[PDB]
Amino acid sequence: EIVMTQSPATLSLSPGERATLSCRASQSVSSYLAWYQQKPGQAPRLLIYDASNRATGIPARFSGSGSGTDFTLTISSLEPEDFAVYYCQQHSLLPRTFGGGTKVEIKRADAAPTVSIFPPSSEQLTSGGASVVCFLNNFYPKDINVKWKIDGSERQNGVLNSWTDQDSKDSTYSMSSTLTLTKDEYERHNSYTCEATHKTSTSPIVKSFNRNEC
Amino acid sequence: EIVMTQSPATLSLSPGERATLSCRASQSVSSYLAWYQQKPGQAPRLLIYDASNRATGIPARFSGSGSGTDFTLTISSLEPEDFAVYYCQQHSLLPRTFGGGTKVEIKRADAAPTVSIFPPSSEQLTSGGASVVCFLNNFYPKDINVKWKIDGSERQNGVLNSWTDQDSKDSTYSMSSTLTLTKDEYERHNSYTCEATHKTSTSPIVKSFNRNEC
Amino acid sequence: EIVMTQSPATLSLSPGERATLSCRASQSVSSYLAWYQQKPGQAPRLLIYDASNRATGIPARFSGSGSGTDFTLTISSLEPEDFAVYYCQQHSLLPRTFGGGTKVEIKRADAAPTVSIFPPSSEQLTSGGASVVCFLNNFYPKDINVKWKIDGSERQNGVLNSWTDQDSKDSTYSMSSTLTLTKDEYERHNSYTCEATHKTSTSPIVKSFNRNEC
Amino acid sequence: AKSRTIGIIGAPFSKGQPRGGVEEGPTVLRKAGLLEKLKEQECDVKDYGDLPFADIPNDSPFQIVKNPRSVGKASEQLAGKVAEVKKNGRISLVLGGDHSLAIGSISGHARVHPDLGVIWVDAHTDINTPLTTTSGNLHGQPVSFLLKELKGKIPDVPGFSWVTPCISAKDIVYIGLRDVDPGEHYILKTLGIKYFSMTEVDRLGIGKVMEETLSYLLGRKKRPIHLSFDVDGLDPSFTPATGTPVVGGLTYREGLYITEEIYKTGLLSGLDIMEVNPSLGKTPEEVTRTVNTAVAITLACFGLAREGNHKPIDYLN
Amino acid sequence: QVQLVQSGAEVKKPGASVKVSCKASGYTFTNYGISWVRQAPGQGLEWMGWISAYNGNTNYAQKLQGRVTMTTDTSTSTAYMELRSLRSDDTAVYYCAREGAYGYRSPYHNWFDPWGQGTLVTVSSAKTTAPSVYPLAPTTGSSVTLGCLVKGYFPEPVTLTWNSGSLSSGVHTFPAVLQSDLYTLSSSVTVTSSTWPSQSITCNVAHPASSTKVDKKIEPRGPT
Amino acid sequence: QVQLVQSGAEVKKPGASVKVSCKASGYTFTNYGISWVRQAPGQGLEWMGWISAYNGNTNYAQKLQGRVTMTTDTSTSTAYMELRSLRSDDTAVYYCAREGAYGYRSPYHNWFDPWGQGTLVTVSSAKTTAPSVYPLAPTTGSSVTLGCLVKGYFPEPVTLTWNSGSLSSGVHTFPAVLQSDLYTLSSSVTVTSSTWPSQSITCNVAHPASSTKVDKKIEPRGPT
Ligand SMILES: [Mn+2]
Ligand SMILES: [Mn+2]
Repeated sequence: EIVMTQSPATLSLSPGERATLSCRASQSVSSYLAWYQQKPGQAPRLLIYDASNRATGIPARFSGSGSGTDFTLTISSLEPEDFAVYYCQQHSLLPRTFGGGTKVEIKRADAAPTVSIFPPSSEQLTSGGASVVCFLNNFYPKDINVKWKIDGSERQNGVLNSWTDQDSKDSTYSMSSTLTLTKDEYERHNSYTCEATHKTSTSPIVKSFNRNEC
Repeated sequence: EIVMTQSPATLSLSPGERATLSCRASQSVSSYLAWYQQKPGQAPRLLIYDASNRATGIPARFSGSGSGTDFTLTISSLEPEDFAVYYCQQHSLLPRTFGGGTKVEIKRADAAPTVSIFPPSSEQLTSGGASVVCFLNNFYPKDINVKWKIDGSERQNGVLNSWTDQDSKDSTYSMSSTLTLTKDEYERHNSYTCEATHKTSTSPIVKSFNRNEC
Repeated sequence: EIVMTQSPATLSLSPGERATLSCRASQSVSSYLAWYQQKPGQAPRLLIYDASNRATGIPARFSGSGSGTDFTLTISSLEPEDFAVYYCQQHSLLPRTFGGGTKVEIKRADAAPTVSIFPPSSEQLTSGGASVVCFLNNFYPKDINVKWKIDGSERQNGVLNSWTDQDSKDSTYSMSSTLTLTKDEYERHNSYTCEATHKTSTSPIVKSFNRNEC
Repeated sequence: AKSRTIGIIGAPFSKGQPRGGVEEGPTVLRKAGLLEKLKEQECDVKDYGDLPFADIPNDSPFQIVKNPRSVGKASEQLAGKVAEVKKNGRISLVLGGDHSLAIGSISGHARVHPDLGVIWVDAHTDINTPLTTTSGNLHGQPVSFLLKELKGKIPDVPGFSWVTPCISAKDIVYIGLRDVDPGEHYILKTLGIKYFSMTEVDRLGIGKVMEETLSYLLGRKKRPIHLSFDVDGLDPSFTPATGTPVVGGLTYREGLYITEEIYKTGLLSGLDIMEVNPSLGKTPEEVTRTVNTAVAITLACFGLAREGNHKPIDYLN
Repeated sequence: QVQLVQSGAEVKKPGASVKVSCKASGYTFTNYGISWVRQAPGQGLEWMGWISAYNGNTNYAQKLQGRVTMTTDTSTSTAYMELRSLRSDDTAVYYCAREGAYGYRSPYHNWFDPWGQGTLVTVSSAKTTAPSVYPLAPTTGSSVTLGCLVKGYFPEPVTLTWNSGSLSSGVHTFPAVLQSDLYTLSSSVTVTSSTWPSQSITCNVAHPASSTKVDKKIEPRGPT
Repeated sequence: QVQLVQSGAEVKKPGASVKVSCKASGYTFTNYGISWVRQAPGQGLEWMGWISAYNGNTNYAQKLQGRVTMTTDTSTSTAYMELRSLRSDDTAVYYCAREGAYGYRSPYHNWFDPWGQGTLVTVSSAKTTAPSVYPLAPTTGSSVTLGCLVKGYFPEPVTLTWNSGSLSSGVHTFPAVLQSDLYTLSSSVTVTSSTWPSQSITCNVAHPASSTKVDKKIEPRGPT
């Protein structure tokens, strides 16, 4: 099961210069592997066929090299349509393993998240649930951890974090701190807190509300 | 002490086809043993007398064979009154040992346990005890382990598990996680947890309560 | 899977006379099995090759017999270097099962355990754990059960018992009642008890301490 | 050319044999690409479609023979279609199905060439009669309807009114018999049918066997050859996905060989691939081996020879 | 050009399989060979079997031998892959691609050059259900976002638009997560400030596999 | 017909024994032979001694030689079994049955064909006591069961009926378990839904060995 290791896990480079990527083998694949262009929810189309040589509908800038253990994927003329999770994939040993993921983001000026926290509705309370979700918005780069608290004492098993891709226009990111509770647990407490933490956030961004305040 | 080993330990077969059972000897008993019908709390009545030949009030379907080391108990026309712990028993060597147990259950569609957890009463707290028991209900097959925790840290020496037979009508099973504590140990902690685990339960079913919540 | 049963499970005989051991088959192995000398953490070297005949580097005293169901391992000139877990092993049926274990101890005058009980450190309490272990020491024979109590109410799921071999010089035995708790469970109680029970102990040896006593 | 000019007739019919599932016979052989695996060498392939098999609902049994009229209607329909594709000048590739279809497959072949020969490569002779079988399954009675030396002795079982016995007992060679019920071997010995069972196969060697088989059929006179080929006649190590597997069959090598000798006469004029059943493989790998076997058998019939096949141009260019 | 049109996104319980249609065109078929690769989301990828279209060479992978079946249909250039004894680890996108036939008449190829568009297969025995939308949307911050929660739908996916999609800046609409109870859960954010009390904003939910639509009008409750 | 009327269910501390009456009838006595077998609940069974009624052949078992005594009383076809140095491992149902006399005038028999009804013997030194009933019975589930707990009774058994037994569907009434303090503990379930606030349901407890009865009226406390 030769493990193929992609040394750039993530990548964020502006429309511009070379975006040389790395993929390593645990054996000698020896010029027998390829490169792919998995756009989100699409066909992971071939970039480079046999460690080189640029297959059949490739634009201009997708040279690469190898032969035979640690290979290269050069994106010289970056062309911002190419922002996709890239994959090397060894071939000439069974079973035919893959790389890990080479998310090519957009490099831009680090955006700060706009963070606030939101209750369950009375329409929800007539159904009998509690879903207190904080909503994080327009930041760069991806990494935020959000903590919850039962009036000061932390929460899990409802808490879910889910991120989109990078935006087309302002090129930002995404998270809801999707948390679900019960109506009984809702009514026993007021001060519900959302503690964001981004690289732009020097202090951890806390936004809160009491129950029966809004 | 020839050990008689019953190769089907448990059995769960629908009202229907053959229910051939196995009993093995450590020596040559040589056509000198019998078969029994121990209903729960009843008389373990004879099925098959001397490795064959169907004694004296046997219905129609209780053939069996042997002679002389590893014997058979065939239940060809299964007849769902016959759901009992079965025993082979060698005879012609002293001392006259028995088999292990051949619990013939009902084969049905695997039922999921209904699980929740229950405190000590104030009537108990006026007596000075603590008995926090979780109550598991209507499942198939038998095997559930239930864990307890002192607000997150596990419990024994009160914890007792006790199972009934299979039900007559819906044909399900049984457990209380019978746990006993002290009133002092009760009052020092709140979040009392019951973690069920059944085959139908893909996730271990956790049901909890705080003290002074209910 | 012919089960090979060793009739002496344990053995404790002084440097001296014959130490005839027994190994039985569930079929007729018929002079087709061997005898071994598994010292602790060593190579289970061959003693007797084909139910007899004393292989190739055997000292003087390792005769044995069989042919063909219940076999003998005679240690006539006992020689106290030979204190090892012994194994018969059938061979000429697949799969090739083994015996159970024939721990040849030292026979001596029954030693009484020296028993006392020990708290968690403040260095542990700065780490946040509780490990209350009782320490049992220099006894013969092996068998001691140690009970714990939460100021009078018994304990498990931390409690671990672990024994060494018999000592070289004074030829004694070993146990810690390795119990682990939490710092919170530590601070809620004082009188921590260790109840030893050895054959030499006519009364069960209780040693205790309060928290904040030592 | 003359050979490798193919008319394919798929015939998904089952009611001669009891194990239902052989009606995915032509479907699996076509989805294994028998058509395109012919088309590398000079195979004039013309698919004529599958034959419709209507369902007689009251196909009432005979004394022992069961589902008779569906078999007889299917074989009459196939006799018309085989006569059609032999008037097309092609080699009739008739693949089913079961040996019940081989009645019309030999009959319509005899409607054009009345003096052919039958190489019935099968584990069994399949020459039980309606009277002296004990099954009554018509996947083992095609040959008894077809021999003129058995006329006046075959019952008028319904569906078989059109049946004219058309081949002579001295004009048929069994190759690879390995399980015969007693009635069939009395017929085999009394008619003086030449046969090479797995005894005689191993005795002469498979090559001297095919040598004497061609010396028996074609040694007198050049005449059309109708290889009707069962896939249980090979050993069930290669085709376990058949209706009646009997151990001890021909090796897959020798099955391909028998087909290649029939090709290198240049006189192949009719081909049957029967008893393929994808429903009876215990694994799909068994089915895969069985179907790839039968496909490559059919390839080596029409001149996918193991020596090589070519197109006559220079290839150093 | 050289493509693979796959078919099609389908969910199965643990039971029968998904024979994935992998239709080929453009390139001449049986001059090459089609393989298969699973991808669980948020994971790596495992190739899982390759057939030569030349002659039926099965050649499966490790841990599923066995579980996989792969045939050709080379009348039409499609190839197929079923499965057997399905399992909730196989919640994976199944891609087919062209490794080239490793026979004798087939050109040198190592490199997967058609790639098909994928096949969303999650092996879950849950029931296809409507979602359950659970927001609120109105305590000193000038930045006030909002959003909804989407609870308990099956299967994937939902669609979340905001003021019927007209509110677009700040829209971030989220991939789900599979429950312990084998259902799916999602949400989405939008942004206002504290200075927008007159922005009545709805999440406009539609789960088309249940064909259910919720347009959740959201309002705070009484303060002071 | 051929029977064995036994007598009788009795508990002893670790002290003196239970001479179990094993009365025979139907078949001619001293033409056969009666044995004995223990059964702890939830366990297998161990035969523990066989006498021939023909001539006093004692023939006991392993691990109790010693502990067992077995005689005949063949005026009346009864046979007896005492014990000695009793112990809390002997919390077992004692059955007697007819192995046939293995003498010389006695017919071929290997097979235990009378079986007696049993004898509930638990070797416990606890005191015979009343139970202590500890329920409640009224937080979003539509299915709401109920039940009681039964604490600290000795010996076996209690009887648990529900609305004096009139509530019968959902009744599941439970075998006990022996404490660390040598007492016994049980419970029982019933079923309502969340839609039954007007179902006043009592467990109706009776421990006849203490002759004590509790009919526990159960009520929830104040919500909100
Ligand atoms: Mn056959
Ligand atoms: Mn046949």
